[PDB]
Amino acid sequence: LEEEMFKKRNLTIMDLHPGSGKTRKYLPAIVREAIKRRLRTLILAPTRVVAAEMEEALKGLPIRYQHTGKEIVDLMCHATFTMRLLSPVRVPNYNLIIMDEAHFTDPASIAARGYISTRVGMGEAAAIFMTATPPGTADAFPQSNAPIQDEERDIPERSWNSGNDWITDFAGKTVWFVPSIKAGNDIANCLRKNGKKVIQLSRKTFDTEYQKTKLNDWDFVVTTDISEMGANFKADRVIDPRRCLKPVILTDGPERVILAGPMPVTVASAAQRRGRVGRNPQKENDQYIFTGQPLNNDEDHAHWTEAKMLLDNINIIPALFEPEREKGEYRLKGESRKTFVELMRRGDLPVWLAHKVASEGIKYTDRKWCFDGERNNQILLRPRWLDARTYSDPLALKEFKDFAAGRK
Amino acid sequence: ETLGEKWKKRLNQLSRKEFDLYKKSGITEVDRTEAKEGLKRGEITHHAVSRGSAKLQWFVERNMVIPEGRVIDLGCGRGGWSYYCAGLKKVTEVRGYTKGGPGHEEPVPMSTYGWNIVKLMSGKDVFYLPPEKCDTLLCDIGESSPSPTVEESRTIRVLKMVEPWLKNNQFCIKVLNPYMPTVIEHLERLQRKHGGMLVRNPLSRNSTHEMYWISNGTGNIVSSVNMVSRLLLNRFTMTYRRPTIEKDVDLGAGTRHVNAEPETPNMDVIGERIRRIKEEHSSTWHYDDENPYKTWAYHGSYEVKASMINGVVKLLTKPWDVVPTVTQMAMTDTTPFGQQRVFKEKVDTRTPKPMPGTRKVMEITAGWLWRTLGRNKRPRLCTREEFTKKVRTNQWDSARAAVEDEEFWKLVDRERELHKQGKCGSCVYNMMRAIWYMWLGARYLEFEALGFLNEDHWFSRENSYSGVEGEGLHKLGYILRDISKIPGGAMYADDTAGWDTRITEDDLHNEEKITQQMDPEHRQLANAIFKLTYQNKVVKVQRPTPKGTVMDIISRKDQRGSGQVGTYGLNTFTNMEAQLIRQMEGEGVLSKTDLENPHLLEKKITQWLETKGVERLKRMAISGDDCVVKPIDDRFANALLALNDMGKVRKDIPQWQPSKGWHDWQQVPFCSHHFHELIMKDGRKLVVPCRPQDELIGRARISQGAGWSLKETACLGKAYAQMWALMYFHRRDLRLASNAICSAVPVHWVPTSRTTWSIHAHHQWMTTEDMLTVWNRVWIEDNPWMEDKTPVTTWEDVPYLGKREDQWCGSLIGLTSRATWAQNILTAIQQVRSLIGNEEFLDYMPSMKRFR
RNA sequence: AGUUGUUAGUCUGUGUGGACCGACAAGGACAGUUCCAAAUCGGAAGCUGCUUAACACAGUUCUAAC
Ligand SMILES: *OP(=O)(O)OP(=O)(O)OC[C@H]1O[C@@H](n2cnc3c(=O)[nH]c(N)nc32)[C@H](O)[C@@H]1O
Ligand SMILES: [Zn+2]
Ligand SMILES: [Zn+2]
Repeated sequence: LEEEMFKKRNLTIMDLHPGSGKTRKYLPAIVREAIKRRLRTLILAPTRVVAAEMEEALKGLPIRYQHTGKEIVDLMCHATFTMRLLSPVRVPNYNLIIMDEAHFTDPASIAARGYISTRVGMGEAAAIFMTATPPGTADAFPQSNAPIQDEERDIPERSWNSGNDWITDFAGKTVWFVPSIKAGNDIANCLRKNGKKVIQLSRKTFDTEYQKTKLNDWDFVVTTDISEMGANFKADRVIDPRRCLKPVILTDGPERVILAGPMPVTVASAAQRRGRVGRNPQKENDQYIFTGQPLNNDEDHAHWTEAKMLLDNINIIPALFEPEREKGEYRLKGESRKTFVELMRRGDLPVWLAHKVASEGIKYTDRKWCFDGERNNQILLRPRWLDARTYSDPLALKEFKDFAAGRK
Repeated sequence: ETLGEKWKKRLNQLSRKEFDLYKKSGITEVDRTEAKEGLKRGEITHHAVSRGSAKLQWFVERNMVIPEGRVIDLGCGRGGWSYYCAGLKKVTEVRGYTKGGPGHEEPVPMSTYGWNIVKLMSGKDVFYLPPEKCDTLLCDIGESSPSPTVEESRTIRVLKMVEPWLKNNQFCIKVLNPYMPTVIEHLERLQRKHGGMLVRNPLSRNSTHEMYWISNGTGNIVSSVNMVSRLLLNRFTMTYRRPTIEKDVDLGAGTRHVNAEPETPNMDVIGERIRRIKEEHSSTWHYDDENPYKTWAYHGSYEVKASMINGVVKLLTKPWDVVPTVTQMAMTDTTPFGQQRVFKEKVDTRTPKPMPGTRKVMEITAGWLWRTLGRNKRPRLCTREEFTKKVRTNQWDSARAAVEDEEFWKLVDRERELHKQGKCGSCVYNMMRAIWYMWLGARYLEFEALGFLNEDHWFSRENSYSGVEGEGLHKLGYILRDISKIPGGAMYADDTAGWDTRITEDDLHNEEKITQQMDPEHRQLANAIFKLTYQNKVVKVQRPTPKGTVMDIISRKDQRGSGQVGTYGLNTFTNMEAQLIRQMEGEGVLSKTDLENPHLLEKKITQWLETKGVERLKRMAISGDDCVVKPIDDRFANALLALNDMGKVRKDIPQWQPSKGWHDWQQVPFCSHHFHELIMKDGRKLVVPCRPQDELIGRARISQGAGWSLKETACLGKAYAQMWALMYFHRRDLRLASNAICSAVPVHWVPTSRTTWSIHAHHQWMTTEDMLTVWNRVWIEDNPWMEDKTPVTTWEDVPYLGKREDQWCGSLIGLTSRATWAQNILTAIQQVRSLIGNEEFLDYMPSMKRFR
């Protein structure tokens, strides 16, 4: 390991194509070195699942899994670091910061990257981003343990009365990406109708389905991008239609938040999707069926704006990641900022909405705006602003209704 | 109501300014200024008639549609598409149609590359045509109207007209209104009948929703249309973004002869190298067939993989944000797309074989010149430890590693004895660890055999009477002035378009004539290099296909590879001989008759050489392809016969218009600089280099060589500032900016990462000393044109360009933005220091009499 | 689609034009005492103690109204 990498004023994006021991081999040694160098260190993880994986891979070293107490190096989810930073408690001074999955899309993740970069620029930090796709990546077909046999084809969007045999005729397990649970249900119904054991995954069903996936019984697995992160398959083919959805802002007069329809995925997303296969040099049939060109200008998405809100409201003008800089207003005064943190943490409001509310200085209790919305500002309940996240799924609607009622 | 019609209405409901801006939100647009100028002037070559050329290039490049055989274009218009297509590998015959007439474009006859095979026909409406057998079809017919129904109907008529032409052939058809239902259905029926997809071209402005139906592609029409419409909607305001620019297309010149184009390679000579490459990647060696290589022989391909704005400078040079050139310099891309484009338009040519008289003349001249150049020095082999020194003292780091390694040296020895036998095993270079050892080794061998050209300064001004090797920027001015003192006509400095691509075989032979002076041991190796890796070259390049990037293997015989050691020496040599010949023709010693006859008597020419050669040589400054020549009389501005026949065509001027020569030597451009003369307080004169500052500013706002490392980017900024304080102090803006930067970075952050790659930069500013003393050393102490050696004491006797002169060279003085900047640089520095942290901070502002 | 600007003023260069010349300098810029420059004075000219023109032709001068 290049020991000079541990100098302050040094932030390095390292990488290792999926597996490779990036977590299985390198990370414990890195923490070992930092411990030997006696460095107060932080580790940032994208999601609870990845956190558990790192916990498994961190057997032996003292890590404050946010435990007993009085360690030196801590580990936590990225958004946790974001929120803890937002809360007015002086953030602990870590000398070194390791951050996994740095190509993540959570606004909290973007803001964490920005803050870490700025702290390095302050000259009192050392940063290590261990991800396979930086901002500025365009290599959607990067390295792999085994070469990936690509092919562009006619990936069907709905169920097909007949045809598309190349889909089912495979001798190997197929991992297929779908943009919504409903579409997954449809395609799974069709595949099972052809007598292929299938398995559908989603944001909620992942906990119950993942271990079943860890068994060897299944053959054809449909999923959304939840499987895009840390989901070991040992599959054979991937069908990645390069169609997806995302919560994007939309101005069109009233600036709002809309859950996008089917859409070509970002270059990095498609890269990760393709890399969800071909993680073993033993295998050969690393087939990848793509039917789209990755999106051109993701500059319209909203998580950039929300991350800007988080960074600006954070307690020197706050500045993003250099390569992500290409995408000081949203900062609010004391009481309004506290209200924003509250509405995010207590009311479970997604970041954009909470910032919009806190801009106008409505204290957490008041819910006048929840019905003061215009005629067209209705739902199928008239909030001052529209965000399909607040009413996309029935569970989301129920939670938002609870919040608007004052029950949350 | 489909989304497309929603957007159509919404657009209809806009106003002049709103529509005017909205049509240009976040789109690529090609610079058509220069082309407009050249066409208004009346040029015939190197110019896309319209913006159609780039538009079709965007498709052709991605292979979404591939011209082949006979190509028929309908609605050819001014004919951008036809001309662009003419210069492609498979294309054989191009016929373009249009109704022509009032309110309609007309073909503009030109003579860009491949013009000889283009037949454009006005006065013929495509609608009434007897569909002919087409190998490739192009159609760009569309008449937009505010009424969507009208566009839909026109589209329908178009599709009806163009159905009977698709007989299993590559095609691209414009579709103007794709968001009308009947249109969608007809497209779907045609797709089922033929296949192919529907695509949007980023060049097309926001004001329309056109797409193109193309042969090679699949997908879903409806969803794509919806995506386009959603994009446009999102782009109505979208906090409007300025449009990105790209460089226009070139189309060479001259007639295109297919039968003489492709090359037959000496497979016995390069076979071992090709075979070794194929063996090394024996998995992915897939011989392609979409290889666009006209004049380069092909060998196969194999799988392969794939600017940043320095913050420190950006924060301290705010006023230059609106400056178009400063931004333009930044938005240049080196992706495989760019490299392929450059290769297509620049290197895949073929220069005609010269007249025999020219060949004999050049032979004579080259012999004489080489004999002169060796009047005192004598070649020697180079040595390994010298190569070690050159590497160590300055891929640099890995290079040091490899040189200090051992196995590399054994590899070198083995390949070397192969060379002694007369074959070459890894001498292959790339047009940008084991294979990397091979590459570095080949460089080493070239250094060993041809390093004496540089290590011994064969071309120093003292030795070669014209070269300026080893002078550096601070002396080219003085050299130019001394030229200006010699009697004669005006001064000319003609830049040769793509010099490297313009080296015919005879030039290489002449350059090889130097082997008539080495010692057998050396001669064998030099012959090896010349005849195996210079006259038969093998190159790896990158190409993007609709699967990813792949390396392609090509080979050729001409066109010296620009990465090679000894390139500078040979370039200077060939340039010298060329200019000498041009002077000869100017003085009348050479005529057209002398060029024509296969055997012109050598006595006259040799006499002229041995009598006046050194004298003529002392009238030139030559550095690579850059030349400054002062002939005795202005007939030199007409000696274009020999120059063209040798194939060194000038840049940006018609092939027979006379040269245009300056008289004031402070205007003649040279190595991308001009030079100014200044008077100091004592009256002592200085000669300093000046270039339009915008280039300087942009080049110091680009943080290439560093992904993201503020500690690095700051040091690069400091390095740029010091170079500014050493070679450009006479520009006010530059001096202010430099002082600010130097006071805005820790006073012990030693810079690195060379600020320039020119050979004419000795890099006196990469030290860590105090500028003033080093400035004294550079310009006062060690300047031979400095009679009075009284050192300057403070940055106040240091001169300044005259106000109007500084303005004339791009300075921002006199404008309010600069004024406020000038006032508040103190806050700017404070902010940047804050960003940096707690390291020391000296203040260089009080050096100017504005901050005391 | 491509092709694309149009009219007014301003700003460059020329030409005609007696048509400007000096003195000074508020202020401005610049940071090298380095350049501009309103006012004011005087000179001259013209028609009678007031004016320093006027217009043209081209600028890839810009600014605005279709
Ligand atoms: O790209 P291009 O088609 O050359 O731009 P056009 O000027 O030709 O526009 C064609 C298309 O656009 C609409 N349009 C033109 N000019 C307009 C304007 O000033 N205001 C509005 N609202 N629309 C304008 C027109 O419908 C035409 O079909
Ligand atoms: Zn060799
Ligand atoms: Zn200049």
